[PDB]
Amino acid sequence: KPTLSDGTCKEEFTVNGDPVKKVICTGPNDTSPGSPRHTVPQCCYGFCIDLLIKLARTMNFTYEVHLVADGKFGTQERVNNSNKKEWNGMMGELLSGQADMIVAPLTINNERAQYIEFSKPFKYQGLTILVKKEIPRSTLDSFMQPFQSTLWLLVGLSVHVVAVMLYLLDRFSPTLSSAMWFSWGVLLNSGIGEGAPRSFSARILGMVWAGFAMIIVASYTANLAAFLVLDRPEERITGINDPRLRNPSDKFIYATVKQSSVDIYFRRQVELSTMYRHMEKHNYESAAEAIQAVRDNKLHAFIWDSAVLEFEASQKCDLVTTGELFFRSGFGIGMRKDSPWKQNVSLSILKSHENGFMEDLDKTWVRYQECD
Amino acid sequence: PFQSTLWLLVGLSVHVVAVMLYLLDRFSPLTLSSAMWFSWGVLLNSGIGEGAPRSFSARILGMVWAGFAMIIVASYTANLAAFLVLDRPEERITGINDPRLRNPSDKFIYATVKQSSVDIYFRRQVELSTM
Amino acid sequence: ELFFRSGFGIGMRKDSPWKQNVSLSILKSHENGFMEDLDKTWVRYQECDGVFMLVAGGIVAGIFLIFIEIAY
Amino acid sequence: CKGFCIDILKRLAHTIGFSYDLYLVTNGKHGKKIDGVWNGMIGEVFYQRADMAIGSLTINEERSEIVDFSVPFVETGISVMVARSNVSPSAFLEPYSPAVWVMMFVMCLTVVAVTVFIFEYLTIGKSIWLLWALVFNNSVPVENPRGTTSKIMVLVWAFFAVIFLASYTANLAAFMIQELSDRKFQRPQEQYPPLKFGTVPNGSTEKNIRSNYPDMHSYMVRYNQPRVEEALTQLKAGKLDAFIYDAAVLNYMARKDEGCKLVTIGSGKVFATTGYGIALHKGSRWKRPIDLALLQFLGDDEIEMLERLWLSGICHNDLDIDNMAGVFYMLLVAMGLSLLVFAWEHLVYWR
Amino acid sequence: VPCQKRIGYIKKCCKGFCIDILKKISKSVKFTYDLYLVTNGKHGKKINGTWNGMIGEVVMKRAYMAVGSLTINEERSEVVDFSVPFIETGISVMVSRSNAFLEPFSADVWVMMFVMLLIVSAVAVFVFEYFSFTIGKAIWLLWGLVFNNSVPVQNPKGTTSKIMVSVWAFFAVIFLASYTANLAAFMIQEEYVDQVSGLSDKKFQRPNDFSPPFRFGTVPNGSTERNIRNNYAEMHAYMGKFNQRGVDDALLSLKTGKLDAFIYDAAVLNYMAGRDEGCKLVTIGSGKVFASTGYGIAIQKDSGWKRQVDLAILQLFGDGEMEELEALWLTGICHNEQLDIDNMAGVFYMLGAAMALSLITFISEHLFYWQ
Ligand SMILES: O=C(O)CC(F)(F)C(=O)N1N[C@@H](c2c(-c3ccc(Cl)cc3)c3ccccc3[nH]c2=O)C[C@H]1c1ccc(Cl)cc1
Ligand SMILES: *[C@@H]1O[C@H](CO)[C@@H](O[C@@H]2O[C@H](CO)[C@@H](O)[C@H](O)[C@H]2NC(C)=O)[C@H](O)[C@H]1NC(C)=O
Ligand SMILES: *[C@@H]1O[C@H](CO)[C@@H](O)[C@H](O)[C@H]1NC(C)=O
Ligand SMILES: *[C@@H]1O[C@H](CO)[C@@H](O)[C@H](O)[C@H]1NC(C)=O
Ligand SMILES: *[C@@H]1O[C@H](CO)[C@@H](O)[C@H](O)[C@H]1NC(C)=O
Ligand SMILES: N[C@@H](CCC(=O)O)C(=O)O
Ligand SMILES: N[C@@H](CCC(=O)O)C(=O)O
Repeated sequence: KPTLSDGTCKEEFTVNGDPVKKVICTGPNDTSPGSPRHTVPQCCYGFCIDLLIKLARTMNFTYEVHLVADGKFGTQERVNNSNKKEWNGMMGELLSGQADMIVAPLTINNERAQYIEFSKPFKYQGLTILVKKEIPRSTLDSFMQPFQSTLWLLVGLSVHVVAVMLYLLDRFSPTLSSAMWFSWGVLLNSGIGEGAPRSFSARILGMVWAGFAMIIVASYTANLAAFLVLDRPEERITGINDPRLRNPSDKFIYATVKQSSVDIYFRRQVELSTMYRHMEKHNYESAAEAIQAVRDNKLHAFIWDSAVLEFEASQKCDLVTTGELFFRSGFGIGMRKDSPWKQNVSLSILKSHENGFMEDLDKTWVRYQECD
Repeated sequence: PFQSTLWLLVGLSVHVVAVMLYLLDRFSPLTLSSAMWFSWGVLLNSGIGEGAPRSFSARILGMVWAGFAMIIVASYTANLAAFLVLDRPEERITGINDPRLRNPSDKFIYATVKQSSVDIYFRRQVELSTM
Repeated sequence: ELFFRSGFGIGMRKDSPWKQNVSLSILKSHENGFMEDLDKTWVRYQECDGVFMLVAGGIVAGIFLIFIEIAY
Repeated sequence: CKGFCIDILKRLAHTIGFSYDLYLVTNGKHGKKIDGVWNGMIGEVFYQRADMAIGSLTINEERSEIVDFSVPFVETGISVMVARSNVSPSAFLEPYSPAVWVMMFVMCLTVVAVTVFIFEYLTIGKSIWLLWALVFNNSVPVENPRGTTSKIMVLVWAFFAVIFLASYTANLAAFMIQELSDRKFQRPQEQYPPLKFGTVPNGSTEKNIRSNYPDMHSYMVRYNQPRVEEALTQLKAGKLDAFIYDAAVLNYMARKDEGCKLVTIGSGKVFATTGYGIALHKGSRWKRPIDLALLQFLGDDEIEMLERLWLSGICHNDLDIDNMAGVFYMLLVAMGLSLLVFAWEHLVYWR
Repeated sequence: VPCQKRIGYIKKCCKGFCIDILKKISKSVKFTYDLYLVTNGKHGKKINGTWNGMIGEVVMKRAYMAVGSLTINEERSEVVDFSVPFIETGISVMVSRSNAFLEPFSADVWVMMFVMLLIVSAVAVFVFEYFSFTIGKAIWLLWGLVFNNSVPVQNPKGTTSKIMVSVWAFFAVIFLASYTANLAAFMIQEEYVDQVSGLSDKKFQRPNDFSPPFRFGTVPNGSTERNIRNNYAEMHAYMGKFNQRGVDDALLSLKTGKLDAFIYDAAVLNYMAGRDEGCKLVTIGSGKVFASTGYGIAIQKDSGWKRQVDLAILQLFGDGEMEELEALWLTGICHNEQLDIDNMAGVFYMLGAAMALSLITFISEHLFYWQ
């Protein structure tokens, strides 16, 4: 968040009144790739910041948090302008010397493990899929909606034919308007009807009519029950292995975050470079705008860690995640090789899990249970 | 989907309310025979019975008295509806690459024809050696 | 769902001189409708081809109630 | 170049071991006889210009005479494709078939005589009138007995009726919880309209359909769609309604279209069922090393996995007017049933 | 793989998920193995300064490695080293499965027909007033029409007087049919009431003074019990009575009724839940881990293989090999997805309350003329 007019950047209280802990966070502002970058002091807070403060007090070291020059994670990025390759982003900064510790969501994989250590993960997670949620409207129906409206005039005509000849046979063999009260009343199941038939032909006809009475209302009860049961678009992308992903159809567009770990995962695989070869052109500079693009119906699917996507889906009730996790690897504090802080840092994380400390962080920074 | 003890409370409810309704009108400024004639039927929704509530206190009796059925008659329609939603996993019809096939503990004990080719197929498949 | 798709066949020794003849005859009777005729004739169709019971007691109970009502 | 057949070729070279160069054929399509000369994928293997012909080749009788095919690995026949038609019925709504119907009619018939008998102890017309009244929500003027025993027997009629009505909602609710005819086209223009159907007439599909049904082939010359997609678009536009081609391609095309609007005739109709294969040199002597290699991939998990990678498309197969107009058939017997009663009563006194 | 057992030696064979991982690593590290079962103790418990169990052999230079069911925690990291975890594990609780007229729909509906009570009453009197019963009797029929009952009541006459009530008649049947159809939907939308919310619930924290006490227990000599004995010491004292001897014997005691809770590992209870008859047992919270600590392979202190073994494990995740192992070995059968007294007792709560409303109206007659 941007700072205040003074050096400080405002204070506020949490749900229980505890003061949120913030640290000055210097870094570039107004990124806008293609424009000059200036360094303006800001302040950062959240999950990793709270954990970082705990380690500083325990092991008695001071710090000065600063952001990254380019908003990208690590990537090998082999180029022809150099001999073989050179690291870029956060990972390169750690090896250069400008950074001693890395505290941020950063997946543990093979490529980054050949040069840096990883301590132990805070939390375990995996990849998933984010898609646009279906129509919130339930398409709730009104009266005269179920069943054909035209044939309901036939039902209206059904009593018409019964009414006309009911008393027509009451004149020849043995008023016309005096018979429809019973005929109309019985289908109302009311007490208006009072004329008990006397002729055997009408007496039989009266009773066999009664069998026609209750079927529609019971059927209409079921038809109303049909309205509250049948609702299934069956639009659920099931896992990575769904055939829709394999074929690069143009009706849907797949995208991810540039230079992230998922980009490395797909490139390394010797088979998957058949769909994302077409989705490579459709990428993004960060995960903070792909959500907006999906919300604007310019995308169909997104691939990212379940730690972030699950939080976003809960907060805004316009997206629903689907699919299943298929690549599980927790985050972790990163540091250069032969660093002496590694043994102490790993023990504190393990000791924090048993103390229940991570439970407090989860319930004040992740879980909001909104619009469930 | 019924319980005798639960059927008892509804079954005995009519008897308790039938006697109470008749004796209530004595203090107003109902014979016992009528109380067992037009009260059993209405709760059962039957045309057997005669008479209508007469006293002002008797008039207010019918509100809850009538209100019994439609709030409970639909419940059975809901109560029966629960079971048709239940189909049981008896039609599990599980097959091909299922844990049921590779569950070697006295459940399915399925067999094939000796010699043949399916015996060769299982023998060749080293992943299903236990089966 | 099927998981081993492979047809049948007539078996014979390696040096059988009739192998080339037989394959052509099967492939010539497989398209002029002969296989359909055998399919329909033999394998195709071969068609396979408390409370309510207590109503007697209820009438007796009703008769017993009728007898009691008549007596009383 | 990549796909299904190429994947098999790459796998085959691993076990056997050789060097292969692809030689895409300039001449049109697979094969055809021009009275002495073979062309296409089979013309360049009979004339000793190649050693193998991999692709979507189909086994036949003329081809197998002059070349040696391998063991088939994909099924293929003859099929027709049509569009998608525009109810979920229940005749009388059939609660438990005409079994409970016999019970209620027989039960209600016997009680009327029984109830009439007990009235003499204390009515032919009153007993029958009230009995069918209460079981059908009354709503009719019916005599109410003043006795004690009579009122009890009538009373237990209602609670049986309503639970029957509640059960009469269950079966209708049951059906919705559980939750297509191609008799046409079976005629060579013998149908009332001018029927149109066409093929891509160069391959075995024409040759097989040219020998038998000669009259159909002569009429079919009016429709010679020289493509697969071009015939597809004309089919949707209503110009054509029947397309006859391979059953391993039409099925695939009808298994990836949007809206599930294209379903082949029947439920996977196949007529000849002559599988694919690999053409050889008739003297190549590579036939044996291929058969054992190919028969392995059909064994456990190899071939049964490739088809998931390539041919795995989606959009497969899956109250109206007659549902409520099922009891209408019983309305046609309403006035007729009552008409004969008057005639029967008229002859009672007259005769 | 051959699996030697000590104490004389009797040859046995070992297989499963852990063994499959072990042989895959040996094909990329270029080393062999001489597996042997641990005889004395199991899983380790530091007593009087000396260790035992599986971890008690790596410390005293007897195995140099240990692969199996090991939970990473701080007390073992100081003595022995651990590799990168390859599976998740926490701590959970296993329980059995359990055996309101306004609960369907909501209070929104019941504020509507109240208007119809006044509206229909005024309509009949207004029509009858013009042509010229009423409050005394006519209120009975129009409210009685709401309920399809055969009560013998008068039928008002009039060529047009009863025309509108016929129109008013079919409003009820479509209303009640709608009023009963939605009820079945709530049985489709039925939820699971559950009993507890986690280890921090009052029921777990209350040994006594909470009705018949909650019967929960576990098996000692493991990480799942030492963790409890360091934060909730007062709770661990009470649960000592309900101790078991193994997972299998304790599991069957749940069905009998002697126990109704089981605090154990969060990665082996899932297998029990997914491989039981009729899936009558479900974990609390649908797989809610509490103290997330994964598994791993324990290596001897200051071992050069540590840098190589963890790298190989991370290669398996990228190569997508772990999916086949878990699908083959760690897949269950069932998946988590009868009217009673308690549910319809609340229905009678208002009817019983509405019964008393008839008694108060009786005293109104006392002051009808006196006051
Ligand atoms: O002659 C007659 O009296 C007509 C009739 F009876 F022939 C008839 O209508 N039909 N016969 C069917 C049939 C054929 C076959 C396939 C295509 C055509 Cl064009 C002609 C025939 C077939 C072809 C090769 C090998 C086996 C076959 N087995 C079979 O059953 C198929 C069926 C048919 C279905 C759809 C269309 Cl659009 C047109 C005909
Ligand atoms: C990791 O923690 C241990 C235990 O606190 C640290 O060891 C202490 O180090 C300080 C100064 O380095 C000494 O004054 C203490 O006597 C040490 N205590 C013990 C028990 O050895 C260790 O220094 C920490 N790691 C690092 C890199 O500082
Ligand atoms: C059939 O077999 C005979 C003898 O094996 C052979 O001479 C002949 O060419 C074959 N084919 C035909 C069509 O007769
Ligand atoms: C069909 O084969 C003939 C054979 O010469 C060829 O001339 C013709 O172009 C082919 N049809 C199409 C559509 O290519
Ligand atoms: C746990 O350890 C104690 C102490 O060694 C021992 O008495 C007890 O038997 C052990 N538990 C089991 C189940 O063996
Ligand atoms: N796949 C077949 C289709 C046409 C035909 O039946 O010949 C082929 O090209 O040979
Ligand atoms: N692997 C864990 C599991 C504990 C248990 O199953 O009780 C340990 O030995 O500590």
